[PDB]
Amino acid sequence: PIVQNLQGQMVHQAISPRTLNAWVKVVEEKAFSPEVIPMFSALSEGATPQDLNTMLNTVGGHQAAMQMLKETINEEAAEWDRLHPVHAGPIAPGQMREPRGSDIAGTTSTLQEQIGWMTHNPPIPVGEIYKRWIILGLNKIVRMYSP
Amino acid sequence: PIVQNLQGQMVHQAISPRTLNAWVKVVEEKAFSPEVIPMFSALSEGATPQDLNTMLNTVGGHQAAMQMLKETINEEAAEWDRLHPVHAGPIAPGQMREPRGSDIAGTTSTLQEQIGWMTHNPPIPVGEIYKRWIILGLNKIVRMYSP
Amino acid sequence: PIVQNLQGQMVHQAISPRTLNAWVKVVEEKAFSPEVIPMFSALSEGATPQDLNTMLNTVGGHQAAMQMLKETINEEAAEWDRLHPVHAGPIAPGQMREPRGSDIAGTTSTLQEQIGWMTHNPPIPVGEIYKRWIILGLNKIVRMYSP
Amino acid sequence: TSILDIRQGPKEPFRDYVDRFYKTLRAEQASQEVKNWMTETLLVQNANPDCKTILKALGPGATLEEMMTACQGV
Amino acid sequence: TSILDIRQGPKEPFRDYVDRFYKTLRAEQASQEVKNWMTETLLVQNANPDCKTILKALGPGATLEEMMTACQGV
Amino acid sequence: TSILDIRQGPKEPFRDYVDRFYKTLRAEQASQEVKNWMTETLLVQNANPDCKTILKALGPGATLEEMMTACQGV
Repeated sequence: PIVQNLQGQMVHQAISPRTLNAWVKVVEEKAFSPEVIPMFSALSEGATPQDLNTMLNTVGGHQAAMQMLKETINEEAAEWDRLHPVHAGPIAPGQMREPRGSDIAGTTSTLQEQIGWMTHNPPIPVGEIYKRWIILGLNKIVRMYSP
Repeated sequence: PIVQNLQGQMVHQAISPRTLNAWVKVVEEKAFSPEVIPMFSALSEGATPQDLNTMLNTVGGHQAAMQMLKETINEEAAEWDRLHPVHAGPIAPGQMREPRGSDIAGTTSTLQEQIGWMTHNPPIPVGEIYKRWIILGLNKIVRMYSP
Repeated sequence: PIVQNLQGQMVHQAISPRTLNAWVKVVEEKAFSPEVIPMFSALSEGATPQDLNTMLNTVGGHQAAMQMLKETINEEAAEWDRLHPVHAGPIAPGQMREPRGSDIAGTTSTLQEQIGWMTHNPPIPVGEIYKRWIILGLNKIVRMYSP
Repeated sequence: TSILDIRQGPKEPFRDYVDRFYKTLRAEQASQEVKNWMTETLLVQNANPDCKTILKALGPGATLEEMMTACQGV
Repeated sequence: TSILDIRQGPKEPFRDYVDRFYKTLRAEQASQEVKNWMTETLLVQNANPDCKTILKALGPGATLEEMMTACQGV
Repeated sequence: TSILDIRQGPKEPFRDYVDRFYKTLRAEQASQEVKNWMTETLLVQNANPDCKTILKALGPGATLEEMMTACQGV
């Protein structure tokens, strides 16, 4: 995640193993139950896309759901690209590039790039955009997996 | 691993026992399952070659796989030496030596040497080169150990 | 152990209880298995002789092996004294004394003395000398305890 | 186990089968286009006659929530 | 137990035997060259007739994934 | 399970039923106004005759502690 250091700057720090394991354990115990979404939300505080793929990729089991989510993440990403067209002409030397759906999904962007966008002024909330897609896709799952 | 200190420099710090044990426990529980690779990747964040041999050497069980990996690590290392020839003439007093496959595997290099290469400017990512060999060799294993 | 403080000096800090217990648990679970040696090596990072006797003395069980090790430690120590004779004439006021096998084994030296030797410039690696004796004696044990 | 060996039981819920499929698909490393081909093809083909019948009625263009809710009573 | 005493059963999968071999090889401390000699030699020699036959057909130059997939049905 | 399928048993305490209701209501994602409509409507409707009778006597304007204490002996 990207956290504030004592000095008063935003720097990246790694997520903790008993945080990781707590994510694992939630999924083990409460599967598709709604409490998973606030839980997720708390444990995703200050998290990167990269950390969010890590969390999704480290799941075991419920592979039908994991595939449905993936496909929702790509749909929501396809929709990001649709709604926000690429911008006019070449990229400025003085500036950094606008993200695509795949940069938001973490796929085409690097960590330093993910830190550029979030730490820069104005900052862009690529975590929160992926977060809604995850929560939206979580609703899809919850609604389906209701019996 | 080599971590950033409060002062704003990169210094080596030892890996933690409940990190070690978490590595052990993953292997115990999920054996050759794919979730092992992101898991590995997270726990290998900022890690040295030396720490990576420590992690491989501390395995118990699955010795056929451990041998297949070793032999993949040496093949990938042999390939490093092939692709990158040694450089022209004697080593400069003002400079430090280029790595070989065995320095990347941690074998012929010392820790201070591993810290020289990574901390120096430009830095060389000998962890990430070994990491791909490990991940590549992990694919070999996963594909074989599929039933 | 002797660790580096934030200020940038080497100071002694005590070893942790869940480190201690992790040493205990390894021995409980994996007895004479080879994974014990890298494991030992990691948990002995920055350790004193004094801490190494603490670790050996806190073992329960496998007393035939513990005696074989002791006797290996004394043999290796006897050999240290043989190979390195005492030096010419009286000890200088400006200098501190050279170690013997028993100072390396921690027996005849005090902690402050163990910190003098390691922290001083040049430093002498009395941990690493005992460490080889431990690892050598670990090979003896492993080879015997193979069935 | 190979991806061709993944098949749906005569009493096995589709759901439990689809989970098995994307787990094994998760251990295939092929190009995405090939994996898309595997998705539309092999999944239905090794599906049981009762659900297979059901899935034929969904037609093409169908997505996983609709397949998964379609073969639920089977 | 000594490395010479490691042998493959008449019904034992090779795989379970190869695991036993690199575990015992893991408790041998000899030079790498000697351990290479042990690998190409002793492994096949104490392998069972049915797999032994199989391994003779792989020829030399063979690697562990190919040996391990070669004696799978045996 | 759908919210319409939530009903009170003939021997089931209302309390155990109301818990089931706001759990399933917890998995409905509809506008608040619709969920208010569901609250005043469906809860009483699928309540058992003995308690249903009781709840009709509370009239409208009633709150959950008063409903929950009202159908306690039933």
